[PDB]
Amino acid sequence: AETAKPATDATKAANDALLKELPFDDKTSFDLAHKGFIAPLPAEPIKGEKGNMIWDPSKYGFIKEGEAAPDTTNPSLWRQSQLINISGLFEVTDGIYQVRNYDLSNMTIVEGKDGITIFDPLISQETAKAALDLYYKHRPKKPVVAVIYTHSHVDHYGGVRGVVDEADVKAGKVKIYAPLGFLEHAVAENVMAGTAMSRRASYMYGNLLPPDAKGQLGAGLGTTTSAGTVTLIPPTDIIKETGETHVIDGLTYEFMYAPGSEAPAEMLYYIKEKKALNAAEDSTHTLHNTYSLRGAKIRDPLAWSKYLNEALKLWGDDVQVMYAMHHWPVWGNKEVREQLSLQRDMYRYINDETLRLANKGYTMTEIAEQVKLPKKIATKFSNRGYYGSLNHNVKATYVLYLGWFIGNPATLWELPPADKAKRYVEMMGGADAVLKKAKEYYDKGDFRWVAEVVNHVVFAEPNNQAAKNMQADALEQLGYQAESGPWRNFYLTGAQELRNGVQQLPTPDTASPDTVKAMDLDLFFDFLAMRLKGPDVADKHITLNLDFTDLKQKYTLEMVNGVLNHTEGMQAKNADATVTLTRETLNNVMLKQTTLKDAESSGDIKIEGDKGKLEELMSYMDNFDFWFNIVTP
Amino acid sequence: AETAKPATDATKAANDALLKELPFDDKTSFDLAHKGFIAPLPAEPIKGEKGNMIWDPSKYGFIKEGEAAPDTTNPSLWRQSQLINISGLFEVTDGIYQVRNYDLSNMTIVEGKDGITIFDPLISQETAKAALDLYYKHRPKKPVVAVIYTHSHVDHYGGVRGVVDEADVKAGKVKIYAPLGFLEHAVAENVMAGTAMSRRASYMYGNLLPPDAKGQLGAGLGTTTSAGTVTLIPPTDIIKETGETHVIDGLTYEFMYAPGSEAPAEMLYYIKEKKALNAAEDSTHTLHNTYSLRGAKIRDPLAWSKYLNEALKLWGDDVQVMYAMHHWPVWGNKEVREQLSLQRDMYRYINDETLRLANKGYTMTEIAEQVKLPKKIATKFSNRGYYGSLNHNVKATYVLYLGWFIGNPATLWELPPADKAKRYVEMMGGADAVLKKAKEYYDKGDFRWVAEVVNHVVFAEPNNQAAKNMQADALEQLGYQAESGPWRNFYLTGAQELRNGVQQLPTPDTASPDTVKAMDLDLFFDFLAMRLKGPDVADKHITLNLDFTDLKQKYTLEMVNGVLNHTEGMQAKNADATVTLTRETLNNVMLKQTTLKDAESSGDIKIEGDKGKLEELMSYMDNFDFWFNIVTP
Ligand SMILES: [Mg+2]
Ligand SMILES: [Mg+2]
Ligand SMILES: [Zn+2]
Ligand SMILES: [Zn+2]
Repeated sequence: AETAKPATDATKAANDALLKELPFDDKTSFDLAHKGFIAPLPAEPIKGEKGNMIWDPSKYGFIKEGEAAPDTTNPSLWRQSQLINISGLFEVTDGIYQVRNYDLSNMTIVEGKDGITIFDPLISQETAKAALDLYYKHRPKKPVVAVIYTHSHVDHYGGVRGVVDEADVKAGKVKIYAPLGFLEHAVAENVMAGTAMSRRASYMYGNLLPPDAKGQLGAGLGTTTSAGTVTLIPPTDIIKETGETHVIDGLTYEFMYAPGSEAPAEMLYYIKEKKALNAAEDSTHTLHNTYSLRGAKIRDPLAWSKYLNEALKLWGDDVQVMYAMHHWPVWGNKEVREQLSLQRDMYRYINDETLRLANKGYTMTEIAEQVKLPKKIATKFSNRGYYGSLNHNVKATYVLYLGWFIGNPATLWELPPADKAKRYVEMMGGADAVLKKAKEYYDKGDFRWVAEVVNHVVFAEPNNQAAKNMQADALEQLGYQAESGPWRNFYLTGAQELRNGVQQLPTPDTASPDTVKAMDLDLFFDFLAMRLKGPDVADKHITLNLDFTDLKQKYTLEMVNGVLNHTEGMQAKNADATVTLTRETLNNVMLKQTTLKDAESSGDIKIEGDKGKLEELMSYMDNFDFWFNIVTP
Repeated sequence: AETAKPATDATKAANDALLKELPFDDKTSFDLAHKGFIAPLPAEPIKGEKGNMIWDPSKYGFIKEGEAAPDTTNPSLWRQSQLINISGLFEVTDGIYQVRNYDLSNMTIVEGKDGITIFDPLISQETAKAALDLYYKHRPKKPVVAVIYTHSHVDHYGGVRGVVDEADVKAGKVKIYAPLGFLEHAVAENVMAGTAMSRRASYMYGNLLPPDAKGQLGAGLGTTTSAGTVTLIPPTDIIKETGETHVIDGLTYEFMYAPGSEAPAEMLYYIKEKKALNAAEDSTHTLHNTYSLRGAKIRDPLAWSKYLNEALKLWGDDVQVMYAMHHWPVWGNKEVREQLSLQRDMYRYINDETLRLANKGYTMTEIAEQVKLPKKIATKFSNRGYYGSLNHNVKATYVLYLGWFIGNPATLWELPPADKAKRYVEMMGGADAVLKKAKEYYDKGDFRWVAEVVNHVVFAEPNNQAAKNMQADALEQLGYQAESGPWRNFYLTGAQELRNGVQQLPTPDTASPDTVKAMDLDLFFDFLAMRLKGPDVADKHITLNLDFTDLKQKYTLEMVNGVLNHTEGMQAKNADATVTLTRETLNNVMLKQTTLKDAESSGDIKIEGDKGKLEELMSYMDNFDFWFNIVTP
């Protein structure tokens, strides 16, 4: 089995060119990333109760500040990887602390009148607990009086039970603040397309790669994701509009409601006494994703720009420090305004130039080839595509406005990848001839082309290892050149799977107990409907009446024409069966705590009518192999 | 120039195979389309002042009921084309009338206590006026007391000035009802990606083609769009929620708010006293567009399915007739329930099967190749893809959840069309070799392949007329096979432009006066920003303070880093200029009814400071040529 190759001369030249374009002599990022350092993270890796690795703080130890970029790494991404590994407890300003790099995200702690308020308690309960214990090792041991979730992604709420006990939330001693839409979007994320998204995420975050100079370097936005217990306590206080002001633990918070920017539900806020702005995840030290390669709904760069502009309008004159839920802070009114201004301009440029070029008749990939950020934006390291990339953001923006079809009817009804591949290979003279021609292009450094054309040989002949080896070599050079962590990881993971095959592993975790319980029945029934093997059951008809005795809510589920419909507040006259149960019992079955059959046996699920129909319906539900092929058919 | 070819044997076989799958002996569609006929449309074509054609009622006269489908037409689309040409004034039920095929859409008239209420007054004021005149020739001359726009597309409001005088709306004599988000979306649709959308629409609606058996047949949803004066009066009353009920002219309307279905702003409603359901454009006698090839944001088929399911829940037991804003009604409670139920199932099937296959690892085009509607749905003519197609809807649904990128990094950074074209052609032995090889595939009927591969020769060598001729022949055979009107039109227009070149004809110089007047300043300034030639002005900086005296509002415009930002409620300190004006004055400059220089000279635009900086900003704005290339670079 083939292994990683050296960087080609073409790769070295491409990376070296970046040294002239970017000001690597400027070390400002490092000063800011080290500023306010209090204490390092514990060296001991965090392990779960079951012995699983949750967080290894030395994972990317090979990446050291002061060490030159290996020639198999983009030097800008190497610089960023050094920066994101600067870890520990930091002071941002008087009374505001952050723990950085104990997870993908930062945890923030604000000292108020009587206690502390926690922002965005990481992905895992275990990392959040460790981050809070670190804070308490150095700062006074005062109670948590409030938690804020800045937005609806898992790395900003997942560890909540590690910092607060829900008994205190219920008793009114601790309030949890979140933007309008938080709960619905947090819970629904990774449900409907969860297997596709998580398998794609295994490429994105480089989880399958070795951490080394020819492997993964980190995700640009943070190093990687923890792998512990995801928890969720529903918020008690909802922020619904910008201008909203609340006193929390004696400090005055003014909010900006920012839906549809980086996340569906998101908010930024200013603490007036500290002249300190929380930019959430809308301004960090990278160009971010207006579209994530993991696979997600495409975001609106214009809305994002306008939120940054509104932040300037509201706080620009007064702000003294800006911090965010990833990366390090920026200090000084002038400096804060510059970051906000350049990033505002950057997201607007993506929007407006994509639209202008589309109105001129350019199509998706042509527009992405042309759009280049102005020098004043592009020469700041904070605006480089370490997580997002300009190219895939621009493509996504064309799709946001005009969809997938580029208008040329030659592209309306193309054959699928494996089918077109066979025809391409045939017309180019066969697999051997394609590889020989592709080699010439490779030696000229045209790896973008080699990766496209050799992909046809692979999809036509997936057992051709010579083809897979060459495709891997091409992807790998592109990986070596990639400034985006996610780009590098997609390329290098593709190369690895082509050389070695897909490694057979456990499906990872699926849905946390808290997440499942917070899921409304509408979402649950849509998820079951997604799993239905429609073509297998198109001629069949099952109607079930469900009665949830605790909720006093009734539903009709109707499997008909190969789909599963649901309706709240109805009961069918002619149902095959009536199913009576509590919501708790349903959660128990979905969390695989009891089987459907045992729930029926025990009487927790009572059935009137055809006793077999619920089991029958469930027997038509698909199951997904997590490790589906990506770089081969 | 080459011209249209006969149908090949492969095309005849593909079309003939459809006769075995669909019940062509069922004439229900025709019975329903003829039911309630009162009077025909006037035979004389509607012409504008310059004798421009606005509406020719004989345009598709060659398509006659009872006449066999020509072998260059899909027999299912031929059937639908006969149906949509059934024209005139019709009674739906007591007090509800429609005028059908005086435009792409229907106009509906409902008789109430004291007057009439008009729904969806067509595209052009001239067709809407003629439609109302026809009604008034056969029913009592009673005043219009209300207008309803069911959704935010131009064929459902554009002729409004033909049915009501805006003076009567201002007087409070006529109310105009619309769904929440109507005005924002209607104006944005006309404006932001307007050149791209309008040029793509020239393909979609077959406007450039001759109406004959080898040319355009109609759009499936309706014949074609009128070409008269597009107008807009902003609504007075906004429907925000599904519970919502209003008594309009002595009749009770119960509304369903249906955002993100066929349009971003859409509503359905039931008139209680008449047991009559208006399905807007969410249930018609075609599979519709969850994504429009014209270019638009992708829609949510799950939401669409759920709206149809909710209509069943709310009105299913009571409803006696359902009508819509395109096509003909369905009568009878059983029959209405069946159409709603089958279409509900169809849109859910598209959503759920796409997700399930994506979760199994299938990618966009692979999924679209596999998904096939179940027999009970697919064998009803009302569910065939005459406007939408299952294939492009399924592709869009993948993109809705997962975006443009299919996960395989070989496709992450492809070369643009012209650049990859050159390389494909080189590796296939040159243009002549490709054309000779492609002919073999063509003769085997593999037109989907020929259209993809010969497209490379065209993009590599745009002046190669032999290549363009072969590409045209392949597209044309696909056009002859298409069941979707928009598909047929895209294919046949592409063929025509390849054979003949792009034929330029007069198009509008600006947006309509009513469109511009309805635009809010946020949109106005975003549209200017889109036009900014960023790369040309990246190093320049212009700041303008605006004061709108009629509004009592101030703005700052800032051109910086190649973008144009705007901020409401701010004035910058050392601005280049302060500009004082009214919205009317600003609109006239955009509409080219006045000149900026003259508006300044006359005193309508008062400027302090650098009086030429506004002129300078305008000089940097791009202009768009409508007739951009689609089938050649
Ligand atoms: Mg596959
Ligand atoms: Mg072009
Ligand atoms: Zn995050
Ligand atoms: Zn319409």
